[PDB]
Amino acid sequence: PKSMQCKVILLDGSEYTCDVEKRSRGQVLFDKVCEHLNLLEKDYFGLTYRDAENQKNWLDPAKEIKKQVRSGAWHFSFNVKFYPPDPAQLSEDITRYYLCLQLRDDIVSGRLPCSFVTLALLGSYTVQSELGDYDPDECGSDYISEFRFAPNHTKELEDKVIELHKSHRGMTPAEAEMHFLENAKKLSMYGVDLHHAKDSEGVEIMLGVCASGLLIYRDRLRINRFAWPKVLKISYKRNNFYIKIRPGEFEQFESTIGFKLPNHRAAKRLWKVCVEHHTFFRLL
Ligand SMILES: CN[C@H](C)c1sc(C)nc1C
Repeated sequence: PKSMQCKVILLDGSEYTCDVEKRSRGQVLFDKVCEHLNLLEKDYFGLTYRDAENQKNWLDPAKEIKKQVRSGAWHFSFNVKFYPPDPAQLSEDITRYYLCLQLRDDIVSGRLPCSFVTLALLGSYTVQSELGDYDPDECGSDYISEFRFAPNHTKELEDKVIELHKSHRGMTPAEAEMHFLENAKKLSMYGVDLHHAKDSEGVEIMLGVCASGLLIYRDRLRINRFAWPKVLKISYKRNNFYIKIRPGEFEQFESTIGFKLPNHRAAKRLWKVCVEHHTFFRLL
Protein backbone atom coordinates (compact mmCIF):
# COMPACT_ATOMS: atom_id res chain seq x y z
CA PRO A 1 0.00 0.00 0.00
CA LYS A 2 1.92 3.06 -1.36
CA SER A 3 2.34 6.12 0.94
CA MET A 4 3.12 9.78 0.02
CA GLN A 5 5.15 11.97 2.39
CA CYS A 6 3.25 15.14 3.49
CA LYS A 7 4.93 18.27 4.88
CA VAL A 8 2.72 20.76 6.79
CA ILE A 9 3.84 24.26 7.95
CA LEU A 10 2.22 24.69 11.41
CA LEU A 11 1.13 28.09 12.77
CA ASP A 12 4.27 28.26 15.05
CA GLY A 13 6.36 28.15 11.80
CA SER A 14 7.63 24.56 12.41
CA GLU A 15 7.13 21.61 9.97
CA TYR A 16 5.05 18.40 10.61
CA THR A 17 5.94 15.41 8.34
CA CYS A 18 3.68 12.31 7.99
CA ASP A 19 2.79 9.66 5.36
CA VAL A 20 -0.69 8.96 3.92
CA GLU A 21 -1.80 6.34 1.33
CA LYS A 22 -1.46 8.08 -2.11
CA ARG A 23 -5.29 7.79 -2.76
CA SER A 24 -6.07 9.42 0.67
CA ARG A 25 -8.80 12.11 0.97
CA GLY A 26 -7.84 15.48 2.56
CA GLN A 27 -9.65 14.54 5.82
CA VAL A 28 -7.05 11.74 6.49
CA LEU A 29 -4.14 14.29 6.57
CA PHE A 30 -6.20 16.97 8.45
CA ASP A 31 -7.09 14.36 11.17
CA LYS A 32 -3.34 13.47 11.54
CA VAL A 33 -2.32 17.19 11.83
CA CYS A 34 -5.17 17.93 14.31
CA GLU A 35 -4.17 14.88 16.45
CA HIS A 36 -0.52 16.15 16.42
CA LEU A 37 -1.79 19.61 17.51
CA ASN A 38 -4.11 18.16 20.29
CA LEU A 39 -6.93 20.13 18.55
CA LEU A 40 -10.55 18.93 19.09
CA GLU A 41 -12.37 22.06 17.79
CA LYS A 42 -11.30 21.20 14.19
CA ASP A 43 -14.30 22.88 12.36
CA TYR A 44 -12.57 26.36 12.29
CA PHE A 45 -9.41 25.06 10.52
CA GLY A 46 -8.13 23.43 7.32
CA LEU A 47 -5.04 22.84 5.16
CA THR A 48 -4.02 25.16 2.28
CA TYR A 49 -1.83 24.20 -0.70
CA ARG A 50 -0.40 26.26 -3.62
CA ASP A 51 -1.78 25.43 -7.12
CA ALA A 52 0.27 25.52 -10.39
CA GLU A 53 -0.61 29.30 -10.55
CA ASN A 54 0.89 29.65 -6.96
CA GLN A 55 -2.62 30.59 -5.60
CA LYS A 56 -3.59 29.43 -2.07
CA ASN A 57 -6.37 26.79 -2.19
CA TRP A 58 -8.22 25.06 0.67
CA LEU A 59 -7.59 21.29 0.63
CA ASP A 60 -11.06 19.71 0.30
CA PRO A 61 -11.32 17.04 3.03
CA ALA A 62 -13.86 15.01 0.97
CA LYS A 63 -11.66 14.82 -2.22
CA GLU A 64 -8.45 12.84 -2.97
CA ILE A 65 -5.28 14.85 -2.09
CA LYS A 66 -3.63 13.80 -5.42
CA LYS A 67 -6.59 15.26 -7.44
CA GLN A 68 -6.05 18.66 -5.76
CA VAL A 69 -2.21 19.05 -5.52
CA ARG A 70 -2.08 17.32 -9.01
CA SER A 71 1.42 18.03 -10.44
CA GLY A 72 2.62 19.92 -7.30
CA ALA A 73 4.45 18.93 -4.06
CA TRP A 74 2.49 17.43 -1.10
CA HIS A 75 3.30 20.60 0.89
CA PHE A 76 0.56 22.29 2.97
CA SER A 77 0.00 24.93 5.66
CA PHE A 78 -2.31 24.52 8.67
CA ASN A 79 -4.61 27.60 8.87
CA VAL A 80 -7.77 29.12 10.32
CA LYS A 81 -10.53 28.66 7.66
CA PHE A 82 -13.53 30.13 9.58
CA TYR A 83 -12.68 33.00 11.98
CA PRO A 84 -15.25 32.87 14.84
CA PRO A 85 -16.88 36.27 15.44
CA ASP A 86 -16.90 35.54 19.22
CA PRO A 87 -13.80 33.51 20.22
CA ALA A 88 -14.88 33.60 23.93
CA GLN A 89 -17.53 31.00 22.87
CA LEU A 90 -14.89 28.42 21.70
CA SER A 91 -14.90 25.54 24.24
CA GLU A 92 -11.06 25.12 24.54
CA ASP A 93 -8.11 27.40 25.36
CA ILE A 94 -5.94 25.46 22.81
CA THR A 95 -8.41 26.46 20.03
CA ARG A 96 -8.02 30.14 21.04
CA TYR A 97 -4.19 29.61 21.06
CA TYR A 98 -4.07 28.42 17.37
CA LEU A 99 -6.49 31.27 16.46
CA CYS A 100 -4.01 33.74 18.12
CA LEU A 101 -1.04 32.22 16.21
CA GLN A 102 -3.02 32.63 12.91
CA LEU A 103 -3.94 36.25 13.75
CA ARG A 104 -0.27 37.08 14.62
CA ASP A 105 0.67 35.92 11.05
CA ASP A 106 -2.32 37.85 9.58
CA ILE A 107 -0.96 41.01 11.33
CA VAL A 108 2.81 40.55 10.52
CA SER A 109 1.89 39.73 6.85
CA GLY A 110 -0.25 42.93 6.51
CA ARG A 111 -3.45 40.90 5.71
CA LEU A 112 -4.98 42.37 8.94
CA PRO A 113 -4.28 46.13 9.07
CA CYS A 114 -4.09 47.45 12.66
CA SER A 115 -3.50 50.88 14.35
CA PHE A 116 -0.24 51.55 16.25
CA VAL A 117 -2.00 51.24 19.66
CA THR A 118 -3.77 47.96 18.74
CA LEU A 119 -0.48 46.48 17.38
CA ALA A 120 1.16 47.37 20.78
CA LEU A 121 -1.78 46.00 22.81
CA LEU A 122 -1.92 42.71 20.81
CA GLY A 123 1.92 42.47 21.17
CA SER A 124 1.71 43.06 24.99
CA TYR A 125 -0.82 40.13 25.37
CA THR A 126 1.40 37.83 23.22
CA VAL A 127 4.46 38.74 25.40
CA GLN A 128 2.42 38.18 28.63
CA SER A 129 1.09 34.76 27.41
CA GLU A 130 4.57 33.55 26.27
CA LEU A 131 7.09 35.08 28.81
CA GLY A 132 4.71 35.84 31.71
CA ASP A 133 5.15 38.92 33.94
CA TYR A 134 7.25 41.91 32.82
CA ASP A 135 10.89 41.61 34.06
CA PRO A 136 13.05 44.81 33.86
CA ASP A 137 16.26 42.60 33.81
CA GLU A 138 15.53 41.24 30.25
CA CYS A 139 14.43 44.67 28.84
CA GLY A 140 16.52 47.88 29.12
CA SER A 141 15.74 51.23 27.38
CA ASP A 142 17.22 49.66 24.15
CA TYR A 143 15.07 46.42 24.17
CA ILE A 144 13.86 44.89 20.83
CA SER A 145 11.70 41.69 21.25
CA GLU A 146 12.35 38.53 19.17
CA PHE A 147 8.52 38.60 18.67
CA ARG A 148 7.27 39.94 15.32
CA PHE A 149 4.39 42.34 16.13
CA ALA A 150 3.80 44.19 12.86
CA PRO A 151 4.64 44.29 9.13
CA ASN A 152 7.16 47.12 9.98
CA HIS A 153 8.79 47.45 13.47
CA THR A 154 9.80 50.77 15.11
CA LYS A 155 11.51 51.41 18.47
CA GLU A 156 8.35 53.42 19.42
CA LEU A 157 6.24 50.24 18.89
CA GLU A 158 8.68 48.09 20.96
CA ASP A 159 8.51 50.74 23.75
CA LYS A 160 4.68 50.75 23.78
CA VAL A 161 4.52 46.90 23.88
CA ILE A 162 6.73 47.03 27.04
CA GLU A 163 4.66 49.87 28.65
CA LEU A 164 1.46 47.81 28.14
CA HIS A 165 3.17 44.49 29.15
CA LYS A 166 3.97 46.09 32.57
CA SER A 167 0.17 46.60 33.11
CA HIS A 168 -0.59 42.81 32.66
CA ARG A 169 1.26 41.47 35.82
CA GLY A 170 -0.51 38.31 37.15
CA MET A 171 -2.21 37.54 33.80
CA THR A 172 -2.22 33.82 32.85
CA PRO A 173 -1.68 32.59 29.25
CA ALA A 174 -5.37 31.68 28.54
CA GLU A 175 -6.38 35.06 30.03
CA ALA A 176 -3.86 37.02 27.84
CA GLU A 177 -4.90 35.02 24.71
CA MET A 178 -8.61 35.78 25.44
CA HIS A 179 -7.71 39.55 25.73
CA PHE A 180 -5.73 39.24 22.44
CA LEU A 181 -8.85 37.82 20.71
CA GLU A 182 -11.34 40.36 22.30
CA ASN A 183 -9.25 43.17 20.64
CA ALA A 184 -8.35 41.33 17.34
CA LYS A 185 -12.01 40.32 16.62
CA LYS A 186 -13.02 44.04 16.43
CA LEU A 187 -10.56 44.97 13.60
CA SER A 188 -12.48 45.84 10.38
CA MET A 189 -10.52 43.15 8.34
CA TYR A 190 -10.73 40.38 11.04
CA GLY A 191 -11.26 37.04 9.21
CA VAL A 192 -11.85 38.79 5.83
CA ASP A 193 -10.60 36.61 2.89
CA LEU A 194 -9.91 39.23 0.10
CA HIS A 195 -10.26 38.53 -3.67
CA HIS A 196 -9.29 40.99 -6.49
CA ALA A 197 -12.22 41.46 -8.97
CA LYS A 198 -13.94 43.90 -11.39
CA ASP A 199 -17.61 44.99 -11.09
CA SER A 200 -20.09 44.68 -14.06
CA GLU A 201 -18.65 48.04 -15.38
CA GLY A 202 -14.93 46.95 -15.29
CA VAL A 203 -14.07 48.97 -12.09
CA GLU A 204 -11.41 47.19 -9.93
CA ILE A 205 -12.82 46.19 -6.51
CA MET A 206 -11.96 43.74 -3.71
CA LEU A 207 -14.51 41.13 -2.57
CA GLY A 208 -14.16 40.14 1.15
CA VAL A 209 -15.51 36.79 2.41
CA CYS A 210 -16.31 36.54 6.15
CA ALA A 211 -18.86 35.51 8.83
CA SER A 212 -21.06 38.62 8.25
CA GLY A 213 -21.30 38.12 4.45
CA LEU A 214 -19.75 39.17 1.16
CA LEU A 215 -18.16 42.64 1.37
CA ILE A 216 -17.46 44.90 -1.68
CA TYR A 217 -14.55 47.42 -1.32
CA ARG A 218 -14.30 50.30 -3.89
CA ASP A 219 -12.48 53.68 -3.39
CA ARG A 220 -12.71 53.14 0.44
CA LEU A 221 -15.76 55.54 0.60
CA ARG A 222 -18.31 53.09 -0.98
CA ILE A 223 -18.34 49.70 0.91
CA ASN A 224 -21.42 47.47 0.24
CA ARG A 225 -22.14 44.24 2.25
CA PHE A 226 -24.45 41.25 1.48
CA ALA A 227 -25.26 39.37 4.74
CA TRP A 228 -25.29 35.60 4.07
CA PRO A 229 -29.04 35.14 4.83
CA LYS A 230 -29.87 37.62 1.92
CA VAL A 231 -27.86 35.39 -0.53
CA LEU A 232 -30.02 32.59 -2.10
CA LYS A 233 -27.52 31.37 -4.73
CA ILE A 234 -23.80 31.70 -5.49
CA SER A 235 -22.62 30.61 -8.97
CA TYR A 236 -19.67 31.03 -11.39
CA LYS A 237 -19.37 30.83 -15.21
CA ARG A 238 -16.10 31.32 -17.18
CA ASN A 239 -14.29 34.28 -15.40
CA ASN A 240 -17.56 35.51 -13.76
CA PHE A 241 -18.92 35.21 -10.20
CA TYR A 242 -22.70 35.72 -9.44
CA ILE A 243 -24.71 36.16 -6.23
CA LYS A 244 -28.53 35.93 -6.30
CA ILE A 245 -30.10 38.29 -3.67
CA ARG A 246 -33.56 37.64 -2.10
CA PRO A 247 -36.27 40.09 -3.32
CA GLY A 248 -36.70 42.98 -0.83
CA GLU A 249 -40.19 43.38 0.76
CA PHE A 250 -42.85 44.12 -1.97
CA GLU A 251 -40.23 43.65 -4.77
CA GLN A 252 -41.39 41.35 -7.61
CA PHE A 253 -37.92 39.91 -8.54
CA GLU A 254 -34.71 38.53 -7.04
CA SER A 255 -31.58 40.49 -8.15
CA THR A 256 -28.39 38.81 -9.55
CA ILE A 257 -25.05 40.72 -9.10
CA GLY A 258 -22.07 39.81 -11.33
CA PHE A 259 -18.28 40.28 -11.01
CA LYS A 260 -15.24 39.57 -13.22
CA LEU A 261 -12.36 37.55 -11.68
CA PRO A 262 -8.76 37.31 -13.04
CA ASN A 263 -9.45 33.82 -14.53
CA HIS A 264 -11.76 30.78 -14.32
CA ARG A 265 -9.82 29.21 -11.37
CA ALA A 266 -10.14 32.49 -9.37
CA ALA A 267 -13.95 32.58 -10.02
CA LYS A 268 -14.37 28.91 -8.89
CA ARG A 269 -12.19 29.48 -5.75
CA LEU A 270 -14.25 32.56 -4.72
CA TRP A 271 -17.49 30.57 -5.37
CA LYS A 272 -16.28 27.67 -3.15
CA VAL A 273 -15.14 29.84 -0.16
CA CYS A 274 -18.50 31.80 -0.35
CA VAL A 275 -20.63 28.55 -0.37
CA GLU A 276 -18.51 27.25 2.57
CA HIS A 277 -18.82 30.53 4.59
CA HIS A 278 -22.62 30.60 3.78
CA THR A 279 -23.09 27.03 5.12
CA PHE A 280 -20.71 27.44 8.12
CA PHE A 281 -22.15 30.76 9.43
CA ARG A 282 -25.80 29.67 8.68
CA LEU A 283 -25.18 26.76 11.19
CA LEU A 284 -22.58 28.09 13.72
C1 LIG B 1 -19.30 20.14 9.85
N1 LIG B 1 -20.13 21.32 9.68
C2 LIG B 1 -19.40 22.59 9.87
C3 LIG B 1 -20.38 23.64 10.41
C4 LIG B 1 -18.79 23.00 8.54
S1 LIG B 1 -19.79 23.71 7.27
C5 LIG B 1 -18.33 23.85 6.29
C6 LIG B 1 -18.42 24.49 4.96
N2 LIG B 1 -17.21 23.40 6.83
C7 LIG B 1 -17.46 22.91 8.14
C8 LIG B 1 -16.28 22.47 8.95
